[PDB]
Amino acid sequence: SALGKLQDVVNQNAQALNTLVKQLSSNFGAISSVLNDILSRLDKVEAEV
Amino acid sequence: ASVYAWNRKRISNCVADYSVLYNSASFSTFKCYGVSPTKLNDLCFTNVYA
Repeated sequence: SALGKLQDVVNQNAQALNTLVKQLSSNFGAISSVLNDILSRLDKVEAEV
Repeated sequence: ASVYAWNRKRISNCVADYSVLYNSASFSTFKCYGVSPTKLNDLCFTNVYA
């Protein structure tokens, strides 16, 4: 319980990185979260949106 | 069959060449809602039903 500050800072940085790397799984209204899965099924005009 | 008693045929374990089906101009309505008519030949499918 003496090194709580450094561990807290490290945990905050790690959780921020984890959230930033997990936000890639969202769709935001798209049909998939992977750009390769969208470019391999749709055309240029329709996938643009 | 009728529209209220439509028959569904299971299409599985076969090679599907949608390019020949798309090149045929005998079809009057061909609209895809989740895929493209040109990317069908470069994509696999788990289960196809008509």
